[PDB]
Amino acid sequence: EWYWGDISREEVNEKLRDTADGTFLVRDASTKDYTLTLRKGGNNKLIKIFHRGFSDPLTFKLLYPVSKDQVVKEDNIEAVGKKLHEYNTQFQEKSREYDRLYEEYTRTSQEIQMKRTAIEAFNETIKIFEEQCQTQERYSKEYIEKFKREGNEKEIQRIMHNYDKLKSRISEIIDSRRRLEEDLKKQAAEYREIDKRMNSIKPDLIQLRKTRDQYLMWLTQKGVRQK
Amino acid sequence: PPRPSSGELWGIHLMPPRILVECLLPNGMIVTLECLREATLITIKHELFKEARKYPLHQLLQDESSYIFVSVTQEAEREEFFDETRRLCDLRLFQPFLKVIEPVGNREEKILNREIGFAIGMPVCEFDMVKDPEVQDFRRNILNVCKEAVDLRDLNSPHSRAMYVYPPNVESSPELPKHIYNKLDKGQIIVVIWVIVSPNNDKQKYTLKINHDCVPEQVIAEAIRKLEYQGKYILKVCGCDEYFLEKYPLSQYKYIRSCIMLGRMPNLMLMAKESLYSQLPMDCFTMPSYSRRISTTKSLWVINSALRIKILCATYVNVNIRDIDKIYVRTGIYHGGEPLCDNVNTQRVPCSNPRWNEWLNYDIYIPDLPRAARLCLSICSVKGRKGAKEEHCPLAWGNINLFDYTDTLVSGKMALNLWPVPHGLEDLLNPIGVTGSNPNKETPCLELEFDWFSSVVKFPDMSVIEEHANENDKEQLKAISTRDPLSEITEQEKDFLWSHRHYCVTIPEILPKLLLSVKWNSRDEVAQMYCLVKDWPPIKPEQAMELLDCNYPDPMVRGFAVRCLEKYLTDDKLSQYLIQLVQVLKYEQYLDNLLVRFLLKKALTNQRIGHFFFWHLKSEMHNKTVSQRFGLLLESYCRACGMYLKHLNRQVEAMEKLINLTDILKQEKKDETQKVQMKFLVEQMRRPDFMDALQGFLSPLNPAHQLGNLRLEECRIMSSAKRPLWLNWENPDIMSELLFQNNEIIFKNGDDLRQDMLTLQIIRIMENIWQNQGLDLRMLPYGCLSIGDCVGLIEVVRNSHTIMQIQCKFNSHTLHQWLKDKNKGEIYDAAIDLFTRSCAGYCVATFILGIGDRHNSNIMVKDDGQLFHIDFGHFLDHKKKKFGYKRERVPFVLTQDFLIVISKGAQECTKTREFERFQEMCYKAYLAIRQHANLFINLFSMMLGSGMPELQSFDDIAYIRKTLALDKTEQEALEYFMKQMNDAHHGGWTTKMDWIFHT
Ligand SMILES: Cc1nc(NC(=O)N2CCC[C@H]2C(N)=O)sc1-c1ccnc(C(C)(C)C(F)(F)F)c1
Repeated sequence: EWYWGDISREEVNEKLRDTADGTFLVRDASTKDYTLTLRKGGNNKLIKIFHRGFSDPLTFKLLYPVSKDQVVKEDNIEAVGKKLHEYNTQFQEKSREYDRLYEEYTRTSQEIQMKRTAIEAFNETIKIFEEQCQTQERYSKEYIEKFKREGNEKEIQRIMHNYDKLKSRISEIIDSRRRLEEDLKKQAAEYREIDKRMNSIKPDLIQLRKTRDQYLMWLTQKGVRQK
Repeated sequence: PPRPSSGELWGIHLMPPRILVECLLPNGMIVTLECLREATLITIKHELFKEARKYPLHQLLQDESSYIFVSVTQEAEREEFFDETRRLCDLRLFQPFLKVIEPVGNREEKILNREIGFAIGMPVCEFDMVKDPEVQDFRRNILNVCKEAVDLRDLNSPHSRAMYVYPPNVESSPELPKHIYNKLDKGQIIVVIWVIVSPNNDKQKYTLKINHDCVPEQVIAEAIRKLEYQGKYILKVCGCDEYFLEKYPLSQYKYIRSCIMLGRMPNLMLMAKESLYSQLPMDCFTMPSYSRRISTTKSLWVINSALRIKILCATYVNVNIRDIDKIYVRTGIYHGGEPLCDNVNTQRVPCSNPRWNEWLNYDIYIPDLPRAARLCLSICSVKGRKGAKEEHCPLAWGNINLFDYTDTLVSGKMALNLWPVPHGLEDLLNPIGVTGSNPNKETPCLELEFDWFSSVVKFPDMSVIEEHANENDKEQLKAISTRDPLSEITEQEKDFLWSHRHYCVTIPEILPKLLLSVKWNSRDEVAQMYCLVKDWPPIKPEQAMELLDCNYPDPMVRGFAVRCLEKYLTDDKLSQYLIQLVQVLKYEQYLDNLLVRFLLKKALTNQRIGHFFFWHLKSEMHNKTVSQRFGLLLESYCRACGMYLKHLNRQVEAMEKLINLTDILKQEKKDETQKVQMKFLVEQMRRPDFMDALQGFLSPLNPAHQLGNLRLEECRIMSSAKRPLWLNWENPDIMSELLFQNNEIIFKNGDDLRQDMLTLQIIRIMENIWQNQGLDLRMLPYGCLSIGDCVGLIEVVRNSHTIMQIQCKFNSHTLHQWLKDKNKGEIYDAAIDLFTRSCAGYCVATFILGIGDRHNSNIMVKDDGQLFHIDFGHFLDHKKKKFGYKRERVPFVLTQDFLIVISKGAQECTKTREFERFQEMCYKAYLAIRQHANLFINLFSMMLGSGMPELQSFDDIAYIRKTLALDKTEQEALEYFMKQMNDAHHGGWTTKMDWIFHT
């Protein structure tokens, strides 16, 4: 049965979402008498049914109809209510788990970006320090030659001591970069695992909400009506 | 890239008092120098060159003055430090090292590029790297806007310079609402004009009784009386940097309008024109180097074939192989949020092997593709484990423009880096999302192949497009034109609107509905729509704004909207809707468009606009979806804003110090007590680098507010979990005692303030509608500004306390007794009236918007009785997903405590004449917003791509359609509001007559 009563345009959109051409359902007008919604070219077409159909004189293709699958399979209100409580409990727990997973996903994605920027800064720093070695080498050669021929042993040792200081600093910066690259490699793997966990929880969270909402709708239907 | 943190070194928030700095001399020597953390580069350089004499090859060193330092910053940039007055702790160094070099290249250009890079949070040199010709074309072409604005600023100097820096803060119309004009004594205002008499700067008081519509010059003329003089002076608001430089009626100036309204005395200050004119620096713009560099066919309508796209492979996906069955590529061809044909999927393939090599054929003829056509795609997962039931979920999405910025149809091979799926988005495709590849290349990369037609295919020229090539209905068109932007439009109405398209011109405001009636997948209908748009009469700016949202992607349609804004949008309204106008830039297909040119021009011709334009763009620089676009835009703004760049850099650096200080408290010092944290706070704040940066700058909440010296004894870390900083500065204005002496701001690092910013803006717009209709419902839309990723500023409302604070100082009468004690005798009635009026405004606004539930800690009351809400946090149907109930909540339920105040302590509160009057205020406020429903729906629609989780689709906006009962009659809508109030308060809400709604 394609007739769906007092359901909103947004409820129809959810029911016609990603459906094939020809999918339809007739509902009460959003306040005006009945609205026919037809799926055509990836869009939901609204066709009014005037009463006094939609032609010039009211002489009172639609292939697949959205019918009113029973997700709820219980006899009484007590069993339905007990099941709604179970599904709502699982839903709130899974929603809280997903929120926690999303915060860790964001934190990991942000820290990955910080580490990537720091690696580029390490690369630029190492270059500068290597350029410094090269500068020391270009100048040192002519002066080392002179002090050796002159006989100043302590002076060549001073030039050598400073060059050793420069090389040990370069080695320390290189090792700091290597350690950062390792932490990034391990965090990039942690990210993929968090993305995987979230890709598994998302479909299950959506199905759980839909079932909860269905049991809520059943309880509303069976309970005392009018407002 | 942007700085990882706001720390003084990588992995170190603060440098210790003394630090070893590795200094790299130009002779190849390395000197380790122990430096004080706050030491300037001139000091460090002098200390280094003295020490360098004790090292070999010192003879190769030129004079100390011949060199500057260079180092790697936390942005991975090699920065040359030309400004040697800067402190070591403020250099944003990656590591404690400095390299000694001789200054080379264009010094002036390098200095300005550094200043721009600092303001924007990214080095400008990163833009020169970018290979995309659209990017390089934007950087060059936008400079015409920069040039146009700067010339227009120096055109009538110094008045035009004064009008730029200090624009008139005026209302959109000089017309006075009834209740406001009646507050005047026969259309006359009593104003106090102050004069700073030199040489001892004494304050002289002059009380003037003049007409409200008296232009500033006329106000001066009267001050003289109580010839030569009238023209040599200017008026300024006492206590702030707001000036009356334009010939507007005095009452049209917001400060004066607000003074009449509040029954307050306007305190103005008269000063000489030259005293301000001299202080204005002559702004100079210079053409950048990139504007002087050597850079680096068939029609669509003749291509006789249907649309087809090949999906090759994806590098990878992050899925648990045991949880998902298959993966596939979902695609769609969109014009805005509307598909132009049915979505097409590839075949399902294993999770471990993302390879399709499939041509997807689309139900669209290539010549029928509109100009704004886009390919929207995603990699989806499918889980089919229960019955025949399947769960489809997106893994990563990406969108591309089918035509580039030069009107070229996409061809050949293309690699697209996909984006993570936004939190809460369950739709398989993301058509509202930005276009282009993810700059992060460590993401799934989808390989695509577009068709080749033995040449370059170009969208037809406008001349080609203008090919021509061919009583009760009047009431129906008037009815359709008055409906809300999200109201249902039937196919019969679409056909009806398209049939009467030439007559639609008589009712110009029908254009948005007519554009949705067009078949965008037909070149015959679009060409006809284009001819109508060209000659379409201009619509109101508030109506034109709708044509800038994600539903109207057509460049001609968007072009029409911009022209209406250029001609009719006032600076007042542009400042009011700036948040929305910055956001709709994200929907633009290209970097260069008419909207970006219009906004940049306005930002560069009015500093009030420029200030918020800069901060709204800056606040999103962390977001990679808009980072490049906003960075390029901010660069062009900073290059031409003149002297304001220096004021903005002072705000940026003060904010960075606050981010760093709060990061320390929230990270390293998290487990320490409030007492220990407070000791660290006072000590750190007293350092010269902190005192220099946090004193003497402009408030980012209001640039007319000067932040002088800090009142450290009033600064504190608040008890909340995110460690908010309560800050207090002196107002250094010479007449601060007449406005406020203390400027108090809460700095919060940790919460997303974007939703609160939007709610506070909506509240301000509602209050303005109410005032302009004779409804004095006083709201308190306090200042709130997001300055970055979950970081922002909140304006403190002084002399206000939460309900809980009042109660803890109880029974249902405590609140009323408290107000009685604060407002004794003859001022009591005014307090009750203000509480009642403010209650009514908050009751209606919160019900319409569906904000987070009110309680004693998020409701505040001022000493004078003004009630207001704080911490909005949530809005719209935020409880729908969580509990699945279909209801419109009443977040602000007026409990007995509120009813006792309104009724002045009466036994039966709801039976009073006070409550009847309160109800009437609510009813009138509600209907006034309902009448302006289009504006609010449009404001929310312009925010859909903002990334706020509670505003993701047009279906989220549907909530306001329900609270405003837009599908019902005005009478039914009022009955609905009353029923909602009666259900929430358990009766008490009445009206006059049920059948016709006549008293
Ligand atoms: C507009 C405003 N005005 C205030 N004023 C006072 O708190 N006062 C003013 C008097 C003393 C003090 C008090 N009541 O104790 S608090 C406030 C406010 C607005 C919005 N959010 C907040 C917080 C605390 C949730 C945030 F975001 F900062 F963390 C505060």
